[PDB]
Amino acid sequence: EAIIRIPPYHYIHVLDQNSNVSRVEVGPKTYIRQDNERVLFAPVRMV
Amino acid sequence: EAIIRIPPYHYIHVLDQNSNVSRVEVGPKTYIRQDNERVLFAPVRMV
Repeated sequence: EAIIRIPPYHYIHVLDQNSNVSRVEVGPKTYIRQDNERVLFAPVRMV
Repeated sequence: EAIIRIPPYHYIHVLDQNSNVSRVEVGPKTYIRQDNERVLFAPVRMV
């Protein structure tokens, strides 16, 4: 799904394959993905 | 295909459905599409 969808103190790495500048998107928000913010992993808690 | 693929004096309209700012991409180039530059029509010549 083009919509990435984050719990509150969660964050995911977006693979900007225009630059592969993988950057943490500190949540939470309804971040929207073009294929320039490609998500890598899951909403796993990361205690 | 995520790769749009243009002949020389050709151009296509990219539907940025983050904004639907449909803009002509005057060719030619190996333009790459996230779903923020959605192609609309074909490489038809447009004399």
